[PDB]
Amino acid sequence: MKGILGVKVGMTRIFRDDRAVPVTVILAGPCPVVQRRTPEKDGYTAVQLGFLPQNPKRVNRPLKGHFAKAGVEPVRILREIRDFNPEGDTVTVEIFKPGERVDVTGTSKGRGFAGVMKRWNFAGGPDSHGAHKIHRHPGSIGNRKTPGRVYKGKKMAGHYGAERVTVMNLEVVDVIPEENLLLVKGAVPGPNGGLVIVRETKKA
Amino acid sequence: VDKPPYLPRPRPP
Amino acid sequence: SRIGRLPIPVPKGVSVEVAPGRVKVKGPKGELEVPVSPEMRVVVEEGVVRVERPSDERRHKSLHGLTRTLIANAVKGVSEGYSKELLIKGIGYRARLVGRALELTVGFSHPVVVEPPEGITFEVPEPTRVRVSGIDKQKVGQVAANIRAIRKPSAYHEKGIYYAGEPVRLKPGK
Amino acid sequence: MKTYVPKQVEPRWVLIDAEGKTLGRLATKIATLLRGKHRPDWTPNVAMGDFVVVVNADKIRVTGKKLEQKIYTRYSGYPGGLKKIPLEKMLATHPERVLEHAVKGMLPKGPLGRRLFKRLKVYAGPDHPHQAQRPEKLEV
Amino acid sequence: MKVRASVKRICDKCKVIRRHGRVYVICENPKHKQRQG
RNA sequence: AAGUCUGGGCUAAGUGGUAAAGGAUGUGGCGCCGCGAAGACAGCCAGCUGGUCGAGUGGCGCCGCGCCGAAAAUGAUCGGGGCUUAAGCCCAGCGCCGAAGCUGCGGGUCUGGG
RNA sequence: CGAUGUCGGCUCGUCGCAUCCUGGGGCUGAAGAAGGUCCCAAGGGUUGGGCUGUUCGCCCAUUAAAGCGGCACGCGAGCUG
RNA sequence: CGCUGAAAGCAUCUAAGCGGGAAGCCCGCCCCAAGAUGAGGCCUCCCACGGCAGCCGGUAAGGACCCGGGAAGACCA
Ligand SMILES: [Mg+2]
Ligand SMILES: [Mg+2]
Ligand SMILES: [Mg+2]
Ligand SMILES: [Mg+2]
Ligand SMILES: [Mg+2]
Ligand SMILES: [Mg+2]
Ligand SMILES: [Mg+2]
Ligand SMILES: [Mg+2]
Ligand SMILES: [Mg+2]
Ligand SMILES: [Mg+2]
Ligand SMILES: [Mg+2]
Ligand SMILES: [Mg+2]
Ligand SMILES: [Mg+2]
Ligand SMILES: [Mg+2]
Ligand SMILES: [Mg+2]
Ligand SMILES: [Mg+2]
Ligand SMILES: [Mg+2]
Ligand SMILES: [Mg+2]
Ligand SMILES: [Mg+2]
Ligand SMILES: [Mg+2]
Ligand SMILES: [Mg+2]
Ligand SMILES: [Mg+2]
Ligand SMILES: [Mg+2]
Ligand SMILES: [Mg+2]
Ligand SMILES: [Mg+2]
Ligand SMILES: [Mg+2]
Ligand SMILES: [Mg+2]
Ligand SMILES: [Mg+2]
Ligand SMILES: [Mg+2]
Ligand SMILES: [Mg+2]
Ligand SMILES: [Mg+2]
Ligand SMILES: [Mg+2]
Ligand SMILES: [Mg+2]
Ligand SMILES: [Mg+2]
Ligand SMILES: [Mg+2]
Ligand SMILES: [Mg+2]
Ligand SMILES: [Mg+2]
Ligand SMILES: [Mg+2]
Ligand SMILES: [Mg+2]
Ligand SMILES: [Mg+2]
Ligand SMILES: [Mg+2]
Ligand SMILES: [Mg+2]
Ligand SMILES: [Mg+2]
Ligand SMILES: [Mg+2]
Ligand SMILES: [Mg+2]
Ligand SMILES: [Mg+2]
Ligand SMILES: [Mg+2]
Ligand SMILES: [Mg+2]
Ligand SMILES: [Mg+2]
Ligand SMILES: [Mg+2]
Ligand SMILES: [Mg+2]
Ligand SMILES: [Mg+2]
Ligand SMILES: [Mg+2]
Ligand SMILES: [Mg+2]
Ligand SMILES: [Mg+2]
Ligand SMILES: [Mg+2]
Ligand SMILES: [Mg+2]
Ligand SMILES: [Mg+2]
Ligand SMILES: [Mg+2]
Ligand SMILES: [Mg+2]
Ligand SMILES: [Mg+2]
Ligand SMILES: [Mg+2]
Ligand SMILES: [Mg+2]
Ligand SMILES: [Mg+2]
Ligand SMILES: [Mg+2]
Ligand SMILES: [Mg+2]
Ligand SMILES: [Mg+2]
Ligand SMILES: [Mg+2]
Ligand SMILES: [Mg+2]
Ligand SMILES: [Mg+2]
Ligand SMILES: [Mg+2]
Ligand SMILES: [Mg+2]
Ligand SMILES: [Mg+2]
Ligand SMILES: [Mg+2]
Ligand SMILES: [Mg+2]
Ligand SMILES: [Mg+2]
Ligand SMILES: [Mg+2]
Ligand SMILES: [Mg+2]
Ligand SMILES: [Mg+2]
Ligand SMILES: [Mg+2]
Ligand SMILES: [Mg+2]
Ligand SMILES: [Mg+2]
Ligand SMILES: [Mg+2]
Ligand SMILES: [Mg+2]
Ligand SMILES: [Mg+2]
Ligand SMILES: [Mg+2]
Ligand SMILES: [Mg+2]
Ligand SMILES: [Mg+2]
Ligand SMILES: [Mg+2]
Ligand SMILES: [Mg+2]
Ligand SMILES: [Mg+2]
Ligand SMILES: [Mg+2]
Ligand SMILES: [Mg+2]
Ligand SMILES: [Mg+2]
Ligand SMILES: [Mg+2]
Ligand SMILES: [Mg+2]
Ligand SMILES: [Mg+2]
Ligand SMILES: [Mg+2]
Ligand SMILES: [Mg+2]
Ligand SMILES: [Mg+2]
Ligand SMILES: [Mg+2]
Ligand SMILES: [Mg+2]
Ligand SMILES: [Mg+2]
Ligand SMILES: [Mg+2]
Ligand SMILES: [Mg+2]
Ligand SMILES: [Mg+2]
Ligand SMILES: [Mg+2]
Ligand SMILES: [Mg+2]
Ligand SMILES: [Mg+2]
Ligand SMILES: [Mg+2]
Ligand SMILES: [Mg+2]
Ligand SMILES: [Mg+2]
Ligand SMILES: [Mg+2]
Ligand SMILES: [Mg+2]
Ligand SMILES: [Mg+2]
Ligand SMILES: [Mg+2]
Ligand SMILES: [Mg+2]
Ligand SMILES: [Mg+2]
Ligand SMILES: [Mg+2]
Ligand SMILES: [Mg+2]
Ligand SMILES: [Zn+2]
Repeated sequence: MKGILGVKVGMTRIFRDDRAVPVTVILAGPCPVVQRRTPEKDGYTAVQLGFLPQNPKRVNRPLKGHFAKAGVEPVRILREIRDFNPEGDTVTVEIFKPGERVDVTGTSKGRGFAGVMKRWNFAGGPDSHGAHKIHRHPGSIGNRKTPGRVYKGKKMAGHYGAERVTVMNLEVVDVIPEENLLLVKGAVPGPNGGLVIVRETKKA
Repeated sequence: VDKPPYLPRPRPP
Repeated sequence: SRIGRLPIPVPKGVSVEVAPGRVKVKGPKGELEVPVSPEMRVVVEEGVVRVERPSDERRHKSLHGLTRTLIANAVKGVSEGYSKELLIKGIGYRARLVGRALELTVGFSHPVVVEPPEGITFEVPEPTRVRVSGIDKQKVGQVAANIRAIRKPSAYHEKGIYYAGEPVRLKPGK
Repeated sequence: MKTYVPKQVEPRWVLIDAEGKTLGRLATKIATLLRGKHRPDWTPNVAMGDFVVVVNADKIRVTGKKLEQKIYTRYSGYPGGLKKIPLEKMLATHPERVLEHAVKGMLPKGPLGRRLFKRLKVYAGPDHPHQAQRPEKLEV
Repeated sequence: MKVRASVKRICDKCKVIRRHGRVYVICENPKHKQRQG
């Protein structure tokens, strides 16, 4: 397993073999390994990666310590990649070649308090023929005296989005190492400027 | 299946 | 009217060690461990092994014959050894060896490659005969069965993989 | 005269090797130790039972066909949220839970019985991390 | 396979076997194969 | 709360812990026939008879306890945990626990007799 | 009976399995393909219309299939009427 | 559906033992998750304060308040 941290920069399409292919551009590199988790010490295996450099004026003393023990300049984001242990002290985009499939994780756009139609694709109610103030309502939510209650997990209105989402098996269309750029085919969760994680795919 | 109502439709107070 | 008490001739020269819960039968073709009930007593006599049971109740009578045959099969295995033969009937159908492994051509869109497990050897005389040989009788019988399964005998045509000396029963077809 | 009531005393730590013992029949004894009903100054409303350490919980023994037929159950509160787990698999995945679940069901319900369960330390494998307390070996 | 509450010998070559807590009837004629249930 | 009590036996289904016609080489125990050291039954060697095998073998009925037959709707369960020469069932015992019943002690009322 | 709102539809499900499809099987009067019949299996799926208030049913065009039931004949402090 | 195999000289998937076998079951995938009071782990920072497992007084690492805001959001977060 291998992975890198990155920010989602935006979307476009490029042309390849007389085909328009939708892409999301990702600024991935460069990520210094700042800590390594070991089976002897941590009970599992992963690499703590750093991303984006940080104004030392904002780095508190416990954080300062952590970076210093790794001989690493202050970084904005710390995140682990599981079962990944790179030989180098720095992870860059070059760990991906064009043609590989990857899994991208982000924080989905937040819809705030969402209705049951947006959130769960409910049909809602009729818009004429007598419908009385229930056009976007969920209808019945249960039975009667048996069971006399509502199931846990009952789909209802509530917050929606701003949540971890991983879309899987995306084609790497291109990589531009001199600019720390990844071009992945299709869509990636979250807004432009959002932090994403690019891992080698688990699909076969 | 159609069976006879056992209550009248509610009239106003 | 009895198996367990009938004694087991032991050819010169195979050894039959006895441990609690098992017997070890070494011979000219290899070794084999026979797991044996603690309730049964094995006996090593001159050129003969006997198995004795404690009571004459159901479980004991049953374990008896079993144990004797189990050990007798181990003896014959390390001396004579065991083997089963397969006949391959059907026009397109043929077998061949590729190294140690067996390659079946039995009418699929591919050929089937069977790998020999430890203690099992494959032989192909004619391309229509297969010999499964080994010192373990249950293992030879098993692997043999496995091979036959790949393309069982048809019900309407003399076609497929057959046991040596297996009768060809067929049904009419329209 | 009024009945003697004990002031707080030091609890006895105890070691038990579960290997080869019948699940339920061992569980009974552990519960008794936990309740402290072997002590002549027993009192129903205080924790004055022993601390019981058990090792080789994976080598607990069971009669009949219960390895594949005894079924542990868990309800999640969700629709269809009833999980069924056989003895065989419970031992394969979390073997100490087997003995734990047995003893827990034989302790009183309520605040006290929950405390008594906490004084039960069960381990798979012959080693236990309680050298400091030096528990007295018990033959049961 | 026939699955019945009354499993019986159908012909002289039928054999009443009992395996795994269930009464079967195995035989040379495949039509006679029975399991109780 | 009081026996992991004692002795004999059965059951291997968790039967016990939810049911019927009927079905079954389940298991244990009785009973009655048939055949057989003049060689039966099973297998190998022939034509219901013969050859070596050298023991039993085939059938009917009854009793105890079990097996199937046995599909329903929110989450399961013999009250639970858990129980298999029992913590199940049948037979015979000894001891204990157990109610506001009975006893001991103290008291109150009414009634009867002093 | 000092009130437990009653058919059908809509919305939202969830369970059962005596399984409509899909998966795995045995038998077939199973040549092949396609069926029949029984067994295992409840993971998912189980279309859009014409008529009628209809549930149901018939019909059109399809479909892998167009399953049958329980949940106060599920669901009117959710809507319809 | 078998392999080996007695009880029961044969036979038998079974009584010892071993295989093969489902969109189902367990894992695997994705998301939540240590109030998992059984409250876990690792890295790093502060630290031995003054007065009579307690109280009071000021601090340390840090945190909050306040403000500019935000594809975060009803308020809160
Ligand atoms: Mg781990
Ligand atoms: Mg690794
Ligand atoms: Mg809106
Ligand atoms: Mg909307
Ligand atoms: Mg949505
Ligand atoms: Mg709508
Ligand atoms: Mg609609
Ligand atoms: Mg609409
Ligand atoms: Mg209106
Ligand atoms: Mg209105
Ligand atoms: Mg309106
Ligand atoms: Mg509504
Ligand atoms: Mg209502
Ligand atoms: Mg309820
Ligand atoms: Mg949120
Ligand atoms: Mg693809
Ligand atoms: Mg992240
Ligand atoms: Mg009517
Ligand atoms: Mg003998
Ligand atoms: Mg034999
Ligand atoms: Mg014909
Ligand atoms: Mg025991
Ligand atoms: Mg014990
Ligand atoms: Mg004790
Ligand atoms: Mg045991
Ligand atoms: Mg078992
Ligand atoms: Mg529910
Ligand atoms: Mg579920
Ligand atoms: Mg259910
Ligand atoms: Mg209680
Ligand atoms: Mg049938
Ligand atoms: Mg019949
Ligand atoms: Mg007959
Ligand atoms: Mg038989
Ligand atoms: Mg089976
Ligand atoms: Mg047969
Ligand atoms: Mg006893
Ligand atoms: Mg049963
Ligand atoms: Mg039971
Ligand atoms: Mg039962
Ligand atoms: Mg009956
Ligand atoms: Mg009987
Ligand atoms: Mg003869
Ligand atoms: Mg049953
Ligand atoms: Mg039921
Ligand atoms: Mg009902
Ligand atoms: Mg009771
Ligand atoms: Mg007894
Ligand atoms: Mg009284
Ligand atoms: Mg008195
Ligand atoms: Mg007087
Ligand atoms: Mg009324
Ligand atoms: Mg009222
Ligand atoms: Mg009311
Ligand atoms: Mg009503
Ligand atoms: Mg009401
Ligand atoms: Mg509606
Ligand atoms: Mg409508
Ligand atoms: Mg509508
Ligand atoms: Mg439901
Ligand atoms: Mg329904
Ligand atoms: Mg079924
Ligand atoms: Mg039916
Ligand atoms: Mg239909
Ligand atoms: Mg099918
Ligand atoms: Mg099917
Ligand atoms: Mg079919
Ligand atoms: Mg035909
Ligand atoms: Mg076939
Ligand atoms: Mg035909
Ligand atoms: Mg039928
Ligand atoms: Mg079929
Ligand atoms: Mg039918
Ligand atoms: Mg039917
Ligand atoms: Mg299903
Ligand atoms: Mg379900
Ligand atoms: Mg359903
Ligand atoms: Mg329609
Ligand atoms: Mg219509
Ligand atoms: Mg019209
Ligand atoms: Mg109309
Ligand atoms: Mg209609
Ligand atoms: Mg109808
Ligand atoms: Mg009609
Ligand atoms: Mg079809
Ligand atoms: Mg229709
Ligand atoms: Mg219909
Ligand atoms: Mg129908
Ligand atoms: Mg039905
Ligand atoms: Mg339905
Ligand atoms: Mg209903
Ligand atoms: Mg009704
Ligand atoms: Mg209805
Ligand atoms: Mg209704
Ligand atoms: Mg309905
Ligand atoms: Mg309904
Ligand atoms: Mg209602
Ligand atoms: Mg209304
Ligand atoms: Mg209505
Ligand atoms: Mg109401
Ligand atoms: Mg066969
Ligand atoms: Mg055989
Ligand atoms: Mg077995
Ligand atoms: Mg058995
Ligand atoms: Mg198997
Ligand atoms: Mg096979
Ligand atoms: Mg699939
Ligand atoms: Mg968390
Ligand atoms: Mg997380
Ligand atoms: Mg915590
Ligand atoms: Mg956490
Ligand atoms: Mg913590
Ligand atoms: Mg850990
Ligand atoms: Mg100092
Ligand atoms: Mg200081
Ligand atoms: Mg001081
Ligand atoms: Mg400060
Ligand atoms: Mg927002
Ligand atoms: Mg704001
Ligand atoms: Mg605020
Ligand atoms: Zn027959």
